[PDB]
Amino acid sequence: KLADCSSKSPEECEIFLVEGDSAGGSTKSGRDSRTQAILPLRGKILNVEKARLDRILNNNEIRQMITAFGTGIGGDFDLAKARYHKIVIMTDADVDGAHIRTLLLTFFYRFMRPLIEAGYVYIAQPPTGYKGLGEMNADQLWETTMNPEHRALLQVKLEDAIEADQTFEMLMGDVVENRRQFIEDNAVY
Amino acid sequence: KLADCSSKSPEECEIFLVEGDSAGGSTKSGRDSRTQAILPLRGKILNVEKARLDRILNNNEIRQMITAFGTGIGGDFDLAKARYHKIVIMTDADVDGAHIRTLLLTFFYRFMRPLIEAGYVYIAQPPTGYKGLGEMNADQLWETTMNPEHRALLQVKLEDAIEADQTFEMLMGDVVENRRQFIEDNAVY
Amino acid sequence: NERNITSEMRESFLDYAMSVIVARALPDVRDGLKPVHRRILYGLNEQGMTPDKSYKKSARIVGDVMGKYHPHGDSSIYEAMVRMAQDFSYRYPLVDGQGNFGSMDGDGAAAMRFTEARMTKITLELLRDINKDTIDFIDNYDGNEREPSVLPARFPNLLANGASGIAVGMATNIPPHNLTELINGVLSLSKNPDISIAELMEDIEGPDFPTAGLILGKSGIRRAYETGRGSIQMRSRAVIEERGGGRQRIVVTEIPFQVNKARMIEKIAELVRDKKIDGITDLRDETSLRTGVRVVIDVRKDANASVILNNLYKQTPLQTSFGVNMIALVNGRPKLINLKEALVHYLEHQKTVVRRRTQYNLRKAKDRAHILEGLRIALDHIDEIISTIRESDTDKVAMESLQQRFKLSEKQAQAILDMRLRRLTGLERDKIEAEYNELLNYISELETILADEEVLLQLVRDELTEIRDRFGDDRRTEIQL
Amino acid sequence: INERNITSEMRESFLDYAMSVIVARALPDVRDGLKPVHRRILYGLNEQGMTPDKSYKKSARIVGDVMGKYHPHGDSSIYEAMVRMAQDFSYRYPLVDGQGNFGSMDGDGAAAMRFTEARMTKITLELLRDINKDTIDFIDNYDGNEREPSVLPARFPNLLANGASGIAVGMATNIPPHNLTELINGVLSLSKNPDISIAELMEDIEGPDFPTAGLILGKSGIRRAYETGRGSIQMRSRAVIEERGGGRQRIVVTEIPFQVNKARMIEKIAELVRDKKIDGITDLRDETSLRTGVRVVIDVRKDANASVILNNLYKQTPLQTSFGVNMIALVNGRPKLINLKEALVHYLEHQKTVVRRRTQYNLRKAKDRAHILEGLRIALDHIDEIISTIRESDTDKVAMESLQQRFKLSEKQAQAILDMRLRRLTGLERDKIEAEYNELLNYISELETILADEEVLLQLVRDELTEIRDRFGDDRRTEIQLG
DNA sequence: TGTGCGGTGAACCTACGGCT
DNA sequence: AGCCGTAGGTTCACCGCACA
Ligand SMILES: O=c1ccc2ccc(F)c3c2n1C[C@H]3CN1CCC(NCc2cc3c(nn2)OCCO3)CC1
Ligand SMILES: [Mn+2]
Ligand SMILES: [Mn+2]
Repeated sequence: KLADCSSKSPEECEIFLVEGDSAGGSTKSGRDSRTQAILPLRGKILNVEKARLDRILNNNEIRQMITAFGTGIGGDFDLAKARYHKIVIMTDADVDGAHIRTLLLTFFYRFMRPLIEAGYVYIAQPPTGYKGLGEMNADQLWETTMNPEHRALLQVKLEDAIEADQTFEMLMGDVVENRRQFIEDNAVY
Repeated sequence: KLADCSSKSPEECEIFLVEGDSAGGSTKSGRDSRTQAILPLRGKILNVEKARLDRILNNNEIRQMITAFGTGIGGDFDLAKARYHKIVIMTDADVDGAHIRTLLLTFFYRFMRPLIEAGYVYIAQPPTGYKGLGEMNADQLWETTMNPEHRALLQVKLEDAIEADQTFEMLMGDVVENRRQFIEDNAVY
Repeated sequence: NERNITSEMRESFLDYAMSVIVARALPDVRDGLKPVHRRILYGLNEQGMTPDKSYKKSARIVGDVMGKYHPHGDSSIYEAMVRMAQDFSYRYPLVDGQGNFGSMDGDGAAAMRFTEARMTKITLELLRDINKDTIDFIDNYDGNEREPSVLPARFPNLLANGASGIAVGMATNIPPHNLTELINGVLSLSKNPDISIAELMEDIEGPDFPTAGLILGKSGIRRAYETGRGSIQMRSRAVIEERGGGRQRIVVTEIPFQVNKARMIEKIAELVRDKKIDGITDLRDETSLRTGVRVVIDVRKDANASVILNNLYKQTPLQTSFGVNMIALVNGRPKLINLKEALVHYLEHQKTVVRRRTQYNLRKAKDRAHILEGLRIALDHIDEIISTIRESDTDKVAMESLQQRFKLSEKQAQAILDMRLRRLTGLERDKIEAEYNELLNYISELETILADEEVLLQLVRDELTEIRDRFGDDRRTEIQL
Repeated sequence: INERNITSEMRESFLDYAMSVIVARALPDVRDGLKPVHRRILYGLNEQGMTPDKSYKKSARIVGDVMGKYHPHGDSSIYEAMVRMAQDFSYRYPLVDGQGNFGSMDGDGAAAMRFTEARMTKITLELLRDINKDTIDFIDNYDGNEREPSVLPARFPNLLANGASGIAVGMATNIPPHNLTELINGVLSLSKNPDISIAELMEDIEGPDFPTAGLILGKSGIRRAYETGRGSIQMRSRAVIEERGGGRQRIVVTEIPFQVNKARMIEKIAELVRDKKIDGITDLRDETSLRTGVRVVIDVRKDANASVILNNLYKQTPLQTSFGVNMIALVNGRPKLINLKEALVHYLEHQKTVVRRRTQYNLRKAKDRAHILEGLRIALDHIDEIISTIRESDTDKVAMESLQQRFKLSEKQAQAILDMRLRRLTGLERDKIEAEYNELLNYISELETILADEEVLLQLVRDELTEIRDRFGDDRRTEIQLG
């Protein structure tokens, strides 16, 4: 499933995570296969904050990402074995894409936390007004979102480890009420 | 995948063969579940004339038909073990449905020939003007094609074995020339 | 160029949470619809797929809805449309479908290329006068189309068909109701703003499921009507009968709402095999299109079939509870509403719709009258009218002369010029006059309605009463003490 | 209808399926070069005004209208068929304009139809040009609720230009694409010499021209194919040998053979190195980019002969693949094996028929218009009389009858006077009508002139063909090396 | 633990000719 | 061998909440 790049020097390599093959096509045609790797998934991924340890390790998409990064998870994590110095989350520019980002972020924080601390995780910024990346022409996706010259990548930074633990538990955790309260307090119509 | 009937008396029981679930849905809703079994297949079935035994015995649709009839194949074929006395081919009323009927008959002739000789194989006559059975309402399918009081079923007859052996070779066999010659000599444009 | 992980999580998840709440899983209190359902119905309306017309292709319907209004998966759109056509899911179906549309056994519908659909006669009541400026239109997802924000909904659809929705941080579960009871309830409310739940319950006895069946007690219904939350125990319609000689059987002809019949049966078989239940010698689904739902459960000779039945209620979905949780969008926001609140918001929506329609009919009537007054002047001085046009080199000069000489507006002058020669015949000249007089009475009739709030409210009552008589039916679900 | 003989059933069901595939699915028509699926697509795009000047229209809507009205088959067959016509690596002259993910040479499928949008290409307008001027025969659709075209005007030789490949029953077809400038020149020489030979035609049409460029080896295979309709043509990738540093060399491929999957070709090359069925290769990379273009790199080991490795690669991998020409196409609704001339002949006859039927249509339309104008002239000259005649009439029927007898008018002339608006009575309309009528008389004469002389009609086809050539004709892409 | 319903996402059979 | 391209067919991963 992973469409890897030419170079094997992680310092200059990057891996874009997309929603699927409809998006993956525009991505593969528009990239630089020398330094830009692409791993298309299959939509909404497993929520690690609600699922059991054994279920997570058996999940097909979860394994592909770990195999792609080559660092292992939890206690067996090793940053020196990282295959890419830039893991780029590039979901579709819609509400369901924003949700998938949170799902991936949740995954990176609970099993590959040091990857976020080292500044390896990035958030791509595709243009609004597109239902998906498969709706865009290869060139317009490259110039606006993937081209190192003109793209605005957002680096994920971890500030407070206490506030972060409370955020992921609140939004992605098994307790509904806390999540309902958050919505009530922050909702703007 | 088989949707069986209540009765276990094969003399009064019958099994309908349809192209898939879209056709199977209208069929299950309009049938008499006491004596009418339903086996939805998966579109175009393997042409046994061009395939070798290993390929045949491992095809899902072939296996389910064999399992459903309960007669066995070739030299092990036992007519006394049939679960239905009416095997009804009810493919869609289009040119591709006609082709699946030829592919089914081919299979029945090469592996369940005595089943035909006993007059156990029939041909349904759904009305034309429909792309598939799924396009018809359950009652319309029942009254015109499935209800024994009104339906017209075509019983398959074997006249000359020698000519039948040649016809199955010419049309379904691997030699394209004979098949091209047949088309030329009989095509009326 | 830098993004804090805590902020990203809070903003993106809120963005998604809000969207599902206000534009996906929760229905509006006014039309009782979700965005996908409203977009499907509107699509059928704009394409003129009315019940008098022939069945249109599901593929074209879904294809148009997706492109014009619903920027989502085609499978979601198609499956929502199919559900609206199922007489076991919708108390008052909204889609009239041709072909395979699924079963109570969980079988899906045939691929969209094979099926065809149109509106039911009742759906016309949801769309009635949607083009008479009754409801507010909004921009679609891309600025290229226009879509309704809500439907006229000339019958209380939210409570009639109910709704189920899983969102974020909340969910919804509203049961369907009998239309005759709802409208009667609405009529009482309009005559008494201070009516109580207890009194409204004299009209609305409780939920009415498309799959009939039984409800046990009035406590669960009362709790739900009062608070918006409550547990209602549903039960299958089951009888015990002889089958000879000395042996008995349990016959089921109605199952609980939303219960899969095939699934229910397997669950019974599982218990028999696992020896978790005693006395069952045979289990057959005799259901027929012709004979209706019929599930037969053979009992062992001399065993008490009444004891076996009671056990089936405890261990199988033969008895299932419906947990009411009435959350709907009120003024755009999710809210837990009681029976009265729901009826109040619907009544108030009906008043605005009828007033807006009257105001629209008035404006258009006046505009037409003005145009007719122009043509009437023209017919009275047709000779003079010709001479003015004949001596004019251009249309612009003709216009200006017509306005000048006959003291006409710009619109009146244009209408005379657009007038064809055939309009001059005996019968045609009489049509222009006949229409004008009818229109003056009409204008007067509409002004009488706007000048009195009580007359308007009475019209709302009379129009609701008309629908009750035509679409109202009998209660299906039995409520036992 | 109690019984059915198995043999009779097999023959009559099978021939029915086979006939349908042959005449209504897998084989292209010699006149417009299209299979029903594609013709129905282009027609659907035309009926909804999905022209190049208009914005892109949603793919799902396209597929859905085509499926419902003309093509009663699965949506995937329709979509994927539209997708192909939009690819510059599949169609020498694309017929569809696409926005979004529309596949790749690496075998990637297009994005789901909900994401993509499409429209007609400028060259497609030429296929549909004059379709609404009674140039081609329309027929009832599959259910009888719609009308569709049996063939398109095809103002350019589409069959040979874009070619085709189809697998039917009892037969198959494989027609390679060609250069439009070359094709039109051939058609021109043919229209000037019915006895023109194949060898003489090849002075214009040098051989196939693939959207993927590349090379062709020899002319014998090409000659055989044109002469008989069958032949084996050797396609070869464009590859060069260049230096990479330190006395080491590499092979660089910038163009591959038609219909060859790039990723799949590369994988087979990697398989040979891994299984040791070829030596001298140290690395294999695919450096293809939008900016760079197709670029496959094959690093050779220092001191190894790179030309030998290249030669082996041609023999052992699809880096050199043959195109088996088998030119079967529908001629009067029958499948027929045709040569280069016979293809050009049937196309030219289609063009002669289209342009003639067009001139005949314009002639009827003009005579009808001149007839109406005569009725309007009488009306305006005696307007007062006309107006009183209408006013004194109670119904429309009465007015029509009075107008016909009093003013010597036909039923159509009287009707057009009644449909006439009051603004048509202005002071300059009477002269405006007189001008149009005079122009029409002159125009009618010009059309009759053409239909009375076969040489003026044929020359007209030539001019319109030449016009297509100059506006859409391009340079040859595939290089033919000898030998 | 599994289900109801609008959402994100995608795969792999087969026929056919030629080479609570 | 499979693979070129129009055809017939369909299955299973995930989210979210509240009920037994
Ligand atoms: O990816 C996968 C992977 C596996 C798999 C298995 C079984 C299975 F069934 C399927 C699978 N899939 C996909 C799915 C098969 N698809 C094919 C195409 C079919 N098209 C619908 C459609 C769309 C339209 C339209 N009409 N009809 O017109 C209006 C706009 O768009 C929808 C089902
Ligand atoms: Mn997406
Ligand atoms: Mn079919």
